[PDB]
Amino acid sequence: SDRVSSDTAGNTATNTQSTVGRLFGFGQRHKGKHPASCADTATDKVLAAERYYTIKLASWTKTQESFDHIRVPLPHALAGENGGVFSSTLRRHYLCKCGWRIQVQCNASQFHAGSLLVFMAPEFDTSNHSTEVEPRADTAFKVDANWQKHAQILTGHAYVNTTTKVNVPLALNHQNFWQWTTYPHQILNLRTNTTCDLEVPYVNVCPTSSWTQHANWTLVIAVLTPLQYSQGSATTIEITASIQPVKPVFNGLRHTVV
Amino acid sequence: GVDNAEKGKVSDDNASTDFVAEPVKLPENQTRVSFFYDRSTLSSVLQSTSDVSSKFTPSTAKNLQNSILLTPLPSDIVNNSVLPEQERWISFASPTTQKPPYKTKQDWNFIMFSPFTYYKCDLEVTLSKNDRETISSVVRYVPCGAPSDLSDQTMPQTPSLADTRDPHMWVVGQGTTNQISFVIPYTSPLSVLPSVWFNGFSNFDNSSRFGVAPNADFGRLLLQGQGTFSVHYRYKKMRVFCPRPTVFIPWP
Amino acid sequence: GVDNAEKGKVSDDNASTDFVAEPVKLPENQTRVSFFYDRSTLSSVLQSTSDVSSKFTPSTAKNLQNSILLTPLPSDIVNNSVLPEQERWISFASPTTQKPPYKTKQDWNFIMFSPFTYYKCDLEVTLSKNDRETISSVVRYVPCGAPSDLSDQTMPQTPSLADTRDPHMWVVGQGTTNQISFVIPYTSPLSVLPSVWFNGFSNFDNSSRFGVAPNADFGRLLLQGQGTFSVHYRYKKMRVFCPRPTVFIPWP
Amino acid sequence: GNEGVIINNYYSNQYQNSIDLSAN
Amino acid sequence: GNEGVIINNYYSNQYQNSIDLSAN
Amino acid sequence: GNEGVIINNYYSNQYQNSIDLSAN
Amino acid sequence: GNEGVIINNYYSNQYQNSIDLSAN
Amino acid sequence: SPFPVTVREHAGTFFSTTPDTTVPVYGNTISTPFDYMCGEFTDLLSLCKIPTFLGNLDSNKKRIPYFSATNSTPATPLVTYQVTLSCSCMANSMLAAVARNFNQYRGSLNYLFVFTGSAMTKGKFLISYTPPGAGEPKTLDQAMQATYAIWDLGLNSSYNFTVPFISPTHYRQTSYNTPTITSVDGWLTVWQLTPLTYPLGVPNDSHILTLVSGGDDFTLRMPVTFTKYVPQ
Amino acid sequence: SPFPVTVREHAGTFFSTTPDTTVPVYGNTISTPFDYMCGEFTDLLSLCKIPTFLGNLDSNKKRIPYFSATNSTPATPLVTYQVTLSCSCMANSMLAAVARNFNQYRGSLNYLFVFTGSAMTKGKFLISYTPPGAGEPKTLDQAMQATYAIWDLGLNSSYNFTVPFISPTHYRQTSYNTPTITSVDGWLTVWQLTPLTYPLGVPNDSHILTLVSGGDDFTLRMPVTFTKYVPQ
Repeated sequence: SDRVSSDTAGNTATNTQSTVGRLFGFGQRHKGKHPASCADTATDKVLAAERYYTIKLASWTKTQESFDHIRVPLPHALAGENGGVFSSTLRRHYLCKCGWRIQVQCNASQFHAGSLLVFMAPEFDTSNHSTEVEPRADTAFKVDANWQKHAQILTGHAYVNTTTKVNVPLALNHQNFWQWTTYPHQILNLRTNTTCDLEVPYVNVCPTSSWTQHANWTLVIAVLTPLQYSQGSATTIEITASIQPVKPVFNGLRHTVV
Repeated sequence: GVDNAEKGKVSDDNASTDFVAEPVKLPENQTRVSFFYDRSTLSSVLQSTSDVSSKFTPSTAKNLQNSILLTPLPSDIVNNSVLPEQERWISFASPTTQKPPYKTKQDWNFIMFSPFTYYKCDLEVTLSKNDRETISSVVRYVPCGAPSDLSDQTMPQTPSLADTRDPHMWVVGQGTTNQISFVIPYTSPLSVLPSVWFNGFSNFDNSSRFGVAPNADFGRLLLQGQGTFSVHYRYKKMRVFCPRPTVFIPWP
Repeated sequence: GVDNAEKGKVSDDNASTDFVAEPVKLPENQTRVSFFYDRSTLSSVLQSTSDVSSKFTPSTAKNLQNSILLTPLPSDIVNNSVLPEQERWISFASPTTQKPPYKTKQDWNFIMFSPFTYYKCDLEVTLSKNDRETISSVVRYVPCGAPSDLSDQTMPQTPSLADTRDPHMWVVGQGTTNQISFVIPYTSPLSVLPSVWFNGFSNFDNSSRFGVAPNADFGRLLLQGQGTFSVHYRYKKMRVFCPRPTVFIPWP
Repeated sequence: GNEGVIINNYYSNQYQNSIDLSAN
Repeated sequence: GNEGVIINNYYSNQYQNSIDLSAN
Repeated sequence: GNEGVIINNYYSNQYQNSIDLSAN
Repeated sequence: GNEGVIINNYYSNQYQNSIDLSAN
Repeated sequence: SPFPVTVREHAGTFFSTTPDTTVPVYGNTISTPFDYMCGEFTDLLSLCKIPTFLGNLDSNKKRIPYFSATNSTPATPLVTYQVTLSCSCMANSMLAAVARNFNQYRGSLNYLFVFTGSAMTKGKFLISYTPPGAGEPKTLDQAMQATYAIWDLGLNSSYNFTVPFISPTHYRQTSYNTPTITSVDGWLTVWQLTPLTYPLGVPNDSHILTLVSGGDDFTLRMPVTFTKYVPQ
Repeated sequence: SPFPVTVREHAGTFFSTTPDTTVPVYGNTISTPFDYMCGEFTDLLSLCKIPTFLGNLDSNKKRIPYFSATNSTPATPLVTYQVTLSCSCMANSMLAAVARNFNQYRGSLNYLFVFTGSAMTKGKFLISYTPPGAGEPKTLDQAMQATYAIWDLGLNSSYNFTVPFISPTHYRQTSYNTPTITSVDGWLTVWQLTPLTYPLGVPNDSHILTLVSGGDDFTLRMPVTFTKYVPQ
């Protein structure tokens, strides 16, 4: 009952009956102040853009191992048509600045076992690691379609051919997942909770973002404990997410992209 | 006692929570970020075979250039760039041994321990000659993203590097102690610098090397005069943001 | 908004004049004339093959004299003058290459960027030996327009340049650091110096070289002792008057 | 951290350190 | 511009700098 | 013992000497 | 005799000079 | 007694930018009076704010301080300037000449256009500033989608257009090797909204002078030396 | 008049850790504003207190962030961690990563266990911390003889266990060549008190996540560099 929580955002509302609270990364919220690096008065407080956008993320099966994960580049994950007015406004602006409030959903039963780590990370590598090809605009910022394995990111992944890889011991896109818990996060333990609630402020190398070139935040869902269940229990276990851009700011109005 | 890690945060306990014990804390402040990074660590090496009174021309010799990019992150000549640029990975200098030295320049202590996503600081640089032969050298410091000006001498027998208003240093003689040190302010147009990765491109057609931020450095150092010089960085008034994972270490 | 450039002056606007915007200014004072010019820039080079204890005699060797005229503007031996004089133009040292070095001495940074017609300042001079052989040199500073006194030694085995009450410097030994620096006050009889052109003659029969002002310099430096020495100028308490065009730059 | 000299810095604070300024 | 030492100049001002004087 | 300089130490006391502290 | 420095001795008097003491 | 000293590791080093002075060898000297002087200025920024000419290309690829317009409305911009103090079109303006000696800038840019056609000539231009991210504007429809002002000819001859400082970073680079998101900031394009219109006996081509300078809140910082070149 | 100086015997020495500054060559420069930033932290201790994962061995000798328990009570501990910030099991935790850069530590250590089995699974564990001197505890009888807490599964999923700082010395070494009484401090072992118990249709193996971090009164001191290695 203290675990029943409702959250309104524009014309949308998330509801959960097993919340463990909302974690505020860095104990900060994006307040929506205009970037001091822009002279043009920003476009803001667009109610049609300050809502939750819900999307399906993945299917969790017994084959996923600890640290296999799924990445959701932001704001790009919502820069497509399904991003509604946030997207259509974003595409027509040079710069955007915002925070994120997110809830990832995933229910099992009292007879299933397993757990996920739900976290937000700034400057978290979202490029593909199954190839030695340089990441490009249309491949670097895409939501993972398949679970990513973990071994090849511990020391990073150089965009060089397999034989050169031998003489490259470390790449700057390395991610020591044993410490992924140092990022603002929550754990989705099947026996405890079917939802995780996070919120992070705006962080970047600069006042506002030229988003077309940079996915500054990444929502990541990684399994910590493999999914387990006995013969007879529901086999389809899926993961979903409600993503809300917090008080976004737009500057530099222009014609649309693509 | 019991708790719930799914909250994303659990209490920091001491022995008194579950047992008959007392807190045992003693004051200590050597863990402060400012204090920790406020010390000099080897971060680069430079080599020149040109005299002081000559035209500076970019060169490489066994993985050592006569100029460096001021950044704790790995840097090196990238895809035949004229001057070194920030790298995205480290490589062994040797094509066979699979053991260091690396061909890339960096502050190993920073790369191996930078549990933050962004940092801000001033940079204290120390340049030291590797042998005892009397030093005779000229160094030019170029602010972050400023013109390198790799031009000809405008006057005969003068060090082209000194032909600038950019901050430069000239040390020579029997009375000197073969080193140079100075501190430069943060000069990047970025508010804070990415300490490990930059999840994006640096130009508008997204054709740059993904992973490297635009102008994420403290400028460059160009050198002329004979010798091999080691470089140290010391991070003044250091400030870090957003905790993140450290480099992984092989399991014992 | 609309305006009329024919007035000879139009307003300095910010984004708020025509659009829904705010001023975005941040304090900054590195553009002050005093601060900008208050740094050392290479401005000359000197060479001598005579020992300290000998009679100073004007010489030239591959475009380098053993004395200089203290002025940021180009200077060189003009029409076989005994000592260098202010030039009215810059020439390549080489008769073929059509590339620098130039045979003329000047502060390239000043020539390339002097958006004013007149200037006033004190001069901080730095003289550095181009190699590490122990220095043994004597320099004589002669105020603007004062007698050069290129006389014989009055006593055997003494540096003739030191045989004066004019300010002079003597550096020598294993404990020195092969350089000299000092600051001299503005000494020209002119109230302010012309920074680029002087539209007139310097004597009464108008026979001098049109374009060069009379006594428009900070004096001269004569040197004896072995070696090649580079010179730097630093403009103290710099003051400039009457804005004017900068040197043209070829279209990209 | 790591400055422990009791006499004041010879170079003024504006020069010894970069100047911190808030844009808001 | 470009002087940032907090302790006063060792040489007096008359000597360190030329003396500025108005003729009127 | 064995310190006889009248002007104060250039490095602060925290840095010049280890810091003595009582655990009780 | 023969000491003519106006700033005080850097080393304390106990150390710079032997200590004069009367036995009575 | 003598003072004990610790000679630092940089002994004998000549720092070209140390904020300290050196030894005066001819002191107690009066600087020749100049109180009668006029025209003194103390900040180089003053220069940056003086509008000076942009170099536009001739039909013969010769540089001129103006562009042409006539009785028609092209589907493409009459002129296009990339906002960079590095733009070749402004290479010889005082603004660029000064900026070449500094590392970064911030603030407004003023693009001044002066109509030089006859008094009987009328017309309207649409001056647009397009921030980057989606490339250069290809049509009037796109150019109007960004920051713009409509300039109507008439009694007043010139139009003072401001390129607002819109940037992800507080400061931007004045030059670069390859364009980056911190050194290139979009485009200023001027379009013909309505055709230049006029009566008989009036030359078909009107010339519009083009100048640039820093705006009210424009600043530069970090004294540096630009890439040297051989004058010609 | 010039001041007499006594040049000390260490003239020209470069001290990497002198608590003094050097010569500023580009002063009066504004550090690009960053007041909009969030997430700043000023003490590395903050990191040490964030619970991160311990690496337990798989049945195939692969490293995993948890251990297994089932319907039985082994006569031996399910996991054993030697209390040393050097323990290989915590080699990749943030606590160890930070500690590798300091010489000594003092204070509490928090070992966090998160039960990930089904909601229908019950059971009790006995988490014990055995100080050294008499070797590792060989039986439950011995393990209970030292500092311990009984963890009962239920509504709350995790158990925050504290290894009290019990030491002959005020500070302890973070690493060592050979174990000494100042660098190795005993063992943390978790035993199955009652078997994990559950109904039909529930997998027999339950996974318990294991994490470590410094406690409330935990501190580190003396910045140092750890033994270098080649990443792989």
